[PDB]
Amino acid sequence: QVLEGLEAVRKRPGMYIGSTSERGLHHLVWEIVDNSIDEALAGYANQIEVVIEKDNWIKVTDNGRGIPVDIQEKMGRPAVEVILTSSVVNALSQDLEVYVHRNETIYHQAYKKGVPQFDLKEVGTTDKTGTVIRFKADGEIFTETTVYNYETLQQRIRELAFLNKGIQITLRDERDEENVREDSYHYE
Ligand SMILES: Nc1nc2ccccc2[nH]1
Ligand SMILES: [Mg+2]
Repeated sequence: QVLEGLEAVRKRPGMYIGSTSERGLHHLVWEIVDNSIDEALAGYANQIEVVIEKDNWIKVTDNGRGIPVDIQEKMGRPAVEVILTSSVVNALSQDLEVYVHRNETIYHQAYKKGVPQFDLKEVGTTDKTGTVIRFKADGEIFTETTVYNYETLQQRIRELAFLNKGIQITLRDERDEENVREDSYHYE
């Protein structure tokens, strides 16, 4: 059960993500980015964008197939809900949002500490496929710092692009609207 899983992750977060230090905070980004890379290596995505948003929200966008939304056999819930309510990133985020572009439709769900706040809802239409995940790390868990280091993200994003040639991976810092930094990596 999903609620018992959320309890277990939040009780011993370091056993899942290594630590709750600044290292563990950045690990949240890598968990999400690794899923986008998996989708690229499977043959379905080639562009990943990581944005550090105002108040240290992280937004990760990919142009994969979109996390499936079909009503699943096990849970009787949309697949995306099942997948995200078992995500360690969701459990350790005070807030998380997903937008799935799939079936020419945009689907949205939001969560707090892993708990869905409402049922998956159709919010719009689209001519693309892919997934947007936005999350705010839980300061109750990450007690040292919740502020991302641009250089730390940049170094690993550049490395990921070099290791997975053909994937365009972009990093953008929007925390200061007057001074926005972007680096874009695409190895050939
Ligand atoms: N593309 C993608 N990104 C994801 C993030 C969390 C769970 C599944 C995912 N699939
Ligand atoms: Mg994964």
